[PDB]
This record gives sequence, structure tokens and C-alpha cells, in this order.
Amino acid sequence: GLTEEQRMMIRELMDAQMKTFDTTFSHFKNFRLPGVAKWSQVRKDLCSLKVSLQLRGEDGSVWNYKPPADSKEIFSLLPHMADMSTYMFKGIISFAKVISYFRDLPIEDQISLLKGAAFELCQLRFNTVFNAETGTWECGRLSYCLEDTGGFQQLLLEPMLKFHYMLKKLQLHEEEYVLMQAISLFSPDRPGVLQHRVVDQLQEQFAITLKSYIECNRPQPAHRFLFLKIMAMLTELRSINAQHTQRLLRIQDIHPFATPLMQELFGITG
Ligand SMILES: CC(C)(C)c1nc(-c2cccc(NS(=O)(=O)c3cc(F)ccc3F)c2F)c(-c2ccnc(CCS(C)(=O)=O)n2)s1
Repeated sequence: GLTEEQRMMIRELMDAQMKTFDTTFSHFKNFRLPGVAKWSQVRKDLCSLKVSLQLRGEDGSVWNYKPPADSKEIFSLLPHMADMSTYMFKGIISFAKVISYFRDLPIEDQISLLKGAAFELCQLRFNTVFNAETGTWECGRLSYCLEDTGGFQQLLLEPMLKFHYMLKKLQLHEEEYVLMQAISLFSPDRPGVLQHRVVDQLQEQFAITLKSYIECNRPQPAHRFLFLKIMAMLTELRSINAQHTQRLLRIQDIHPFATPLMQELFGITG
């Protein structure tokens, strides 16, 4: 059984998630769409996550976008992805700002923790709209469908994609997703945090709550070691976070595309 501090911790996380996660993406509107030496590495960076895009209209109409082969056609999806990222990041920032453990930290550590974890919280939220049968992220009227590559194996060669399939296969509850979000957010070892002991104590408590929730609610033999599998996924997710930071920075060096909010989050000055 969870203690009262633990049940309350979960309720506060769950409430923050309910208030700040637009699961139907109803408020993502007026976003950009693809028009009607270092460069070899940028080519490698871009052609590794090909998605077609689908856009269903309230009236029943469907728009469908198929991406181009690398033959600057590589950049055609970046403004849209920047708008989607920005929308998600806003959701993430709101999430952090309504959690009491987060509001109570000094404002500089708030900033440092948000810059450390925005990508990871974004991937965690996206996993809950990921469909592993069809290979697609179902974001309300938007859909992002993985392109036929190689097969599912070759898709699993990409770390973001292997992470999404492997995280989906664990069939987490909402509680577990939200606790994963808090553990990743309260990482005491992000560049520029000052209250590292406070943040470490909070993280330890989130982790223990999660282990206890699993121990109380998931007895079936398939859930043995579930807690440790989740912590290994968070470790993997930090690895992915760092690779993607460098990926983004390279692309940004060649082809400016980041929004003001992304510039802030990734430490770009102007
Ligand atoms: C599920 C789905 C399909 C919606 C995706 N989500 C993400 C995702 C997840 C978390 C954060 C960000 N944002 S981000 O960290 O700022 C960022 C980093 C970066 F390296 C490049 C652009 C960025 F915006 C994301 F974009 C995707 C992603 C990841 C990496 N690269 C690309 C380009 C794909 S493309 C143009 O088709 O080649 N897209 S795909």
C-alpha cells in the first residue's frame, strides 16, 4: 500500500498532467506545413526519421503529405516540427509550473531543470499517443505515420523509434507515465542546478513512490522487474536527449529553424 504522502504525490502529478496535457491537440492550430562537409552529417541527421503526415478536417476531409527523397528538400518538415515541438514544450512548462515540489525550488533551478528535461518529457508524452501496431503517433486530427523503410527491424535501429516501441510494450498506466515525467524532470545532475541535494531528495521520493505503486498494483509475472526496466528506459532517454541536442544544433548551424522558445530551451542567445 502507498502511504498518504505517496498517494498525494501521485494525485498532484496526475492533476498537473490532466490540466496541462492536451491529449486531443485541440489547441495546436495555425502551424506551418511543408510548401505545396557539415552538410553530409545534417543529411544523416534528417533522413533517419521519415514520417508522412495526415491532417483530418472537422468536415471529414483528409490532407496527406508524403515526404521527399534526399535528392534542401531535406528541410521541408522542420518549420512544422518546430511548431509542434513548441506547442509540446509549452505543455511541459505548464506541467512543471503547477507541481508544488517544482514551484518551491528557486527560479534558477526551475529554468535549469526545464532546459534539462523538456525533450525527455516530450518523448514521454508522445509515447502515450504512439500506436505500435500501425507505427503512428495519433495527435488528435494530426497523425504522424512512419514510412516504409528494412522493416520494423531497421526502424528499431533508430534510438527514438526503438525507445517508443520498447516503452509502449511495457503497457504502463497513466500513473507510471507521470511518475516517469517527474523522475526525469527532477534530475539533480542537469547543468546549472544549484539545489542538487533538494532535487536529489525529491527524485528519490518520486522513484520510491513509483517502485511502491508497481509493487502494490502489478502482481502479474510479466511485471517482474518492471521498475528496473522503467529506470533503464529513463537512462536510455538521457542518452537520446544528448544525441538529439547535438543533432538539432548541427541543423540549426546550417539551416536556422528553431523557435524563440526552442532557442531559450537549447541555450541559443541570438
Ligand atoms: C513523434 C513525432 C513524429 C511528432 C516527433 N517528435 C519529435 C520530437 C520529439 C521531441 C522533441 C522534439 N523537438 S526538438 O527536440 O526541438 C527537435 C530536435 C531535433 F533534433 C530536430 C528537430 C526538433 F524539433 C521533436 F521534434 C521528432 C523529431 C526528432 C528529431 N528530429 C526530428 C525531425 C524529423 S524530420 C523534420 O521529419 O526530419 N523530429 S518526430
